Amino acid sequence: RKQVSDGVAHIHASFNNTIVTITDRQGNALGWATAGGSGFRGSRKSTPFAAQVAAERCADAVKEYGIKNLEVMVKGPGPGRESTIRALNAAGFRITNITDVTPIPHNGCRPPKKRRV
Amino acid sequence: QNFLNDQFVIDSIVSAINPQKGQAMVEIGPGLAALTEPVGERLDQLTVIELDRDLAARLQTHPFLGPKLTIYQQDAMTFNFGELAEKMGQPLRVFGNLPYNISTPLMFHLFSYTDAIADMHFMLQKEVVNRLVAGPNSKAYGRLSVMAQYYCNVIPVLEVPPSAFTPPPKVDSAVVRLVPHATMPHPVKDVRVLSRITTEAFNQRRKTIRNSLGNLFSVEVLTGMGIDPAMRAENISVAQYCQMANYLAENA
Amino acid sequence: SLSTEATAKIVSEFGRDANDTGSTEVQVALLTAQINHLQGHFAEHKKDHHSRRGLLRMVSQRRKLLDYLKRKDVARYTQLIERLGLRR
Amino acid sequence: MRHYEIVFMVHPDQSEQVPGMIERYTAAITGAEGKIHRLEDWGRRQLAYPINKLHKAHYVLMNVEAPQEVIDELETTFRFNDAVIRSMVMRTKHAVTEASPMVKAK
Amino acid sequence: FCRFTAEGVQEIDYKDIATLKNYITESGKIVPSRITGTRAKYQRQLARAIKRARYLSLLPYTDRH
Amino acid sequence: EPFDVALRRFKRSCEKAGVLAEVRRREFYEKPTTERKRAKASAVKRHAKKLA
RNA sequence: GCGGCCCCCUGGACGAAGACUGACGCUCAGGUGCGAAAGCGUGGGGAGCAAACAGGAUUAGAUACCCUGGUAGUCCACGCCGUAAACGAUGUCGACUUGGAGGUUGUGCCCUUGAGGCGUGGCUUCCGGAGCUAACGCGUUAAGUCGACCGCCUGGGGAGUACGGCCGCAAGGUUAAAACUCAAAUGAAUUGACGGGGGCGCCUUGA
Ligand SMILES: [Mg+2]
Ligand SMILES: [Mg+2]
Ligand SMILES: [Mg+2]
Repeated sequence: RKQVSDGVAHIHASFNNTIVTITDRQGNALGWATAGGSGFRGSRKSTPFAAQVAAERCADAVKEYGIKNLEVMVKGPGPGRESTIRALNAAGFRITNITDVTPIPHNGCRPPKKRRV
Repeated sequence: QNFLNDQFVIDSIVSAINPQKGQAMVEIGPGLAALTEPVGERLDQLTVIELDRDLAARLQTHPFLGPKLTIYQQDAMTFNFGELAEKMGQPLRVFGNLPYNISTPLMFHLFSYTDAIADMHFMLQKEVVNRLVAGPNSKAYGRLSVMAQYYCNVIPVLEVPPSAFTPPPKVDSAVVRLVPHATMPHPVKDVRVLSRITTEAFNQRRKTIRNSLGNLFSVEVLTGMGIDPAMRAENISVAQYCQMANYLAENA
Repeated sequence: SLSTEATAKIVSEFGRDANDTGSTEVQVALLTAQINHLQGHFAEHKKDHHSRRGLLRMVSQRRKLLDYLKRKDVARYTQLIERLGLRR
Repeated sequence: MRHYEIVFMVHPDQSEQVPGMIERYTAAITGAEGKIHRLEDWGRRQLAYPINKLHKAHYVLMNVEAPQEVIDELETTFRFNDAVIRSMVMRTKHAVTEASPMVKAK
Repeated sequence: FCRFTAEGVQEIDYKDIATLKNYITESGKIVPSRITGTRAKYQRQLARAIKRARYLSLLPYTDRH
Repeated sequence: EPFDVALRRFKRSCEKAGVLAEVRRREFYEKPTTERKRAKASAVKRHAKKLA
């Protein structure tokens, strides 16, 4: 059993799913949760509620590893950003850096074709 | 989906079929009573598959027809025509009309039974029929017409205007007949080699066969077979295609 | 597309004086020198069609000027094409 | 001849040989009978993002009027000399002698 | 407009990071000319300058780098 | 520094960055003719307001 | 058609102010060359994307629409093809003929400077007068007023199809009929339907 505290939190949100993972300052994963592992499937898997629940599951995993400090970064286009990070405010940490780190290309390679719908 | 409407061409099709006893006849897709009746009439008794169980009830309860046919109610692509050929004493005459998404499957299932089928007689859309009979050097030619002409001799019976159909389509369509060769004029070591040679070639039909079949064979193999590798895939007869198939199979 | 000094050498050769520019002789000479130079460009830059559109304009402009001078005075024409070696 | 700006940056841990670099390149300029109108250093200076995983690298400017040939020599000398981590050469309109804003801030 | 036109009339610029900072987002993107009030001539010069300044890590490309 | 005020500050920053609108529209390729048509369509759809 | 940045070579354009040549001009059948996208030829490359294909779904069926894959292709050098709603659906060149609000890029003079304010080329956008136009509209960047030459059309289908020639590696390109068949075919614009509405019996289009 290991106790450390310096914490980086990554929110990886998409219109199918939201993964959340906690890492050390090194970026080394301490533990993680998703929505789909929270148990929701199809439509429920991508909901602000499922993203809160995923954050609660990570909050439990870090209670075992580290809880004093966190630096939270957010990625992917999906819903529930606010919902999952306010769920990190549950068992609240002292955090101040927020931006997205959503990948924007400087005119990178050809995206998929549009859906015929 | 479609079925025919006008007695002139119904009568032309059922008469051109020449359906009589001394033939192991089976309908598929009996559809509207009007075109299944004359064939169930002229044959003293007739076998049939309908895919639909509700239409199979409509026709099996019809006293013209239920007493005069034996009737089956399933996807014909499940159906064991090789056993029906045994039960009918001689290889089958298989015939009719359908919604024809299933058409491409029908041909392969019929070809899975080239021994058990004596002949096939079916309506189809103008472009696919003209493809099916297409001569090697034409844009209408290609892989499915190659496999068809490999398995059988193929013969247009007659051609029908779109106003002839109950829901009339925009599209003219023809009845065609075909004959599994009594011995294959093109003997082949395997058909999967044909199927993959033809798909590779026709997946690349604009480039030279050196840049199609020569992606697998050498130019010296091709010219060794007597084939110019600078041709395009749509210059090539089924004869040299089965020669390639034999070459692939026997040199592997 | 030429240095002022190569232009100066050419106009001081083919021109009436330093006040002359654009006498037919001056024109066809500097135009010829440019055409000669650009052979080195296109000998590398084969695919530079947009540049060679200017070259085609220049050789045809040269032809037009020569033919005008030829009908205006054969002596000036012949001694000028002699000096430039034109109709090569 | 063509005026140029030549502007380049040197590894913080090779910044001590920068005078030797100014010798090597200024000798190439005057050895081409070219002339120089600015030479400047802005010291070790922090980078907006990491260059070659480094920080704080040492910045240098020249204003010059050399014949084209030797600019390609010193340019390719930058790809030979790994102490130079980047360079940019600019075919500027004029010789310019007034100090860089990077100096004039002092 | 005319005050922003004076900013163009006075100067054409590269290496003046202090003035370049007047025309960038904090995320490092170029400001559109209508928001700067400057005329398009100077917008082009500023864009060219910013691109050079990014090449030499004088300005970032993004917020992060 | 209240968490939900730092959240509002963050929300303003990502709105000013436009990143959700960018990644939304960047989801697919497009045949350049249609954004050309859409662009000029918007240009006249705008210009019609200029008239009073 | 051309869009990160720098270099190297290189084409054209516009303004300034003179100077110079001395009608050297325009147009252009044949001819010659450039010519998107797709495809081909020869040899590389292959990240992402993706005809074909393959497999899972959906549907009365679904070949579609959905998804997981995926080859050619997409990229490069060097050949070819030579077509596109390659359309401003508007040939090239020259002269003339109300205005108005912008944009962009030179330039002159005045600047009290710095802003300004008088001018003055070039390019370009939108309004619109006269005139023109079947009407729609065009309108000093004409579809107005006219001069020179070139290209092209002569009812609708049959048919840009046949055949022949040419051209192309092949695709195909190109030039190009006729029989035969019909009393139309067609452009613009008007009024009802629209209709599914949409708002509030009434104005009127998520259709
Ligand atoms: Mg290729
Ligand atoms: Mg291509
Ligand atoms: Mg033709």
